[PDB]
Amino acid sequence: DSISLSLINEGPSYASKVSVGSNKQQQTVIIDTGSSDFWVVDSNAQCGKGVDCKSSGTFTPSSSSSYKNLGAAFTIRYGDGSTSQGTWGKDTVTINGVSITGQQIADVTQTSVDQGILGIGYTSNEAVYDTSGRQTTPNYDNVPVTLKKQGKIRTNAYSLYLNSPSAETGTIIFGGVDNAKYSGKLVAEQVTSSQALTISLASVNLKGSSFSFGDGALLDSGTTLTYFPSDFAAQLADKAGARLVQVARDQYLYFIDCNTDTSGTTVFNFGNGAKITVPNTEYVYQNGDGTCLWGIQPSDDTILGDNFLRHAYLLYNLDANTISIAQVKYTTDSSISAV
Amino acid sequence: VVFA
Repeated sequence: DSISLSLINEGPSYASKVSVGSNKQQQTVIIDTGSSDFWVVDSNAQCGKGVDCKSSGTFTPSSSSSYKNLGAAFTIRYGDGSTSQGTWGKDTVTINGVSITGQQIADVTQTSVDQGILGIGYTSNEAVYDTSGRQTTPNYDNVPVTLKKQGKIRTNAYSLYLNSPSAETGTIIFGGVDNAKYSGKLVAEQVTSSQALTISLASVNLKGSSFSFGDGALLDSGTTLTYFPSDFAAQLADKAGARLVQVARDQYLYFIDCNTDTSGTTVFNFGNGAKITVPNTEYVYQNGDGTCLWGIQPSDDTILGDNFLRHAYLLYNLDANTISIAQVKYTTDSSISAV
Repeated sequence: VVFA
């Protein structure tokens, strides 16, 4: 069976409404293929300095009759350095009316993130370790696994439709696919890590020139922009006219002139002949002050974030270890089938 | 942002 869930385009992130507890407390949480844990902002949390973290729903464990404490510490650090911490528990999770019982989640009492995060990646990427390198609580069934085990979906799989850059909403379908929302055929690509939702990216064609890559790229709904290894990003920046700026002690970001020509397209070539094309508007990110970030940035990690993913329809299949991709077709027409 |  399938569960369609609306994605709110928040700007940097895409979020959905998900209820927790016996009393179905609504949380608005980021849908994140790049992490694997579902955590919620406790109503008694302390937000980090400068962070409005209690405006997107909060969770009061003491008002849920079904909340169970697991007696284990939770800590996570994300790629941008933000963190959350709390403790592990289990409770009922409800997604567009469909409830799963005894779902392990983290009750977060301190965070520098604006809202909770629903991590839907592989169980092997759960944040269950401490800074010593020891595992402090075991790996567990995260939301997609539990949806399968409780009979709500047939297969641990979900389709991602972020929709166009201007769209207010997109859709994630757990256990289904909307065959109206792409052109060509969905091409299954093998996932290249047992822990991360990466597929092999063969090359990037930018301003008409090919740049060979040949390494995995994380298809991360929870990243705003696109990240490449420093050397490769610098080659692309030399072609694009982007400028590397030291913005803090150990952070560097590419900027680009806000009036840059964005008439062209950037092409991403994957396995089995698959290609995704991205309009170049996606690489000029307005800062609102007459400066613009480039949509590609340096990192040790390769990540194709939302500025890529808006242009693909993706069927992530965590049971098969494939991600099937096709050029998106923006349409309200819908032809949904279970997977 | 960059989500782990």
